[PDB]
Amino acid sequence: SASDTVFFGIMSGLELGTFVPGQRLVETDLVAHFGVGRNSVREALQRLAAEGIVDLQRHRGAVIRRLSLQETLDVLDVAERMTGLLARAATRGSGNQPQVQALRASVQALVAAEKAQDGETFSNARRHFYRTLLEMGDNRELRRLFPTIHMPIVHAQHRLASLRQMRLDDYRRIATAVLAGEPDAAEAAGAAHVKNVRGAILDRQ
Repeated sequence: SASDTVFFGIMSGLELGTFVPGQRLVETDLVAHFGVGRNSVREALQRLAAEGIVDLQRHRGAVIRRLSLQETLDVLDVAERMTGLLARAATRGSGNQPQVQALRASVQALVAAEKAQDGETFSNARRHFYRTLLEMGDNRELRRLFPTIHMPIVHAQHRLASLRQMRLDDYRRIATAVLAGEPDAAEAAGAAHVKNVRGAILDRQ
């Protein structure tokens, strides 16, 4: 839908660095930028407010949220458990050859992007990795919570681009645990990643 292109565009842009925490969004700027109409912007903004990404303002506008430290830690608390469950559930597809091939391919692309120090392609291969994990588990409840898992504000505000070496290793451990098919070790590997992110953020303080 036209609404989706703004909804996912702002979330991907936050990760890519084209939108930032604290940014003021103007309805007409979003219409011109995404090439969609007012109703679709409004709807996308409503959905983004629903997900905790923006605060709606007067005159059809919005501000991308910045989180306090406590708010970040609270988000990571949920992301830890939900990423854990994403990996855990994906073990249901460990014998599905095409999905395994997709998962292995997504990992190769992460490794190549990390080496080339390319934030854009790394972010895109990251998204692909997560989506493959999602398709593998086929958990309808995770599908509906999926955006939380990505932590777009945390990514941006806490400069997760600078933690790419650690994150890649984490994603490799997730893949390896998922593909081995054992749910408990998969869950632990998914949760491990978020624990590392929390550790890095707290270490700066």
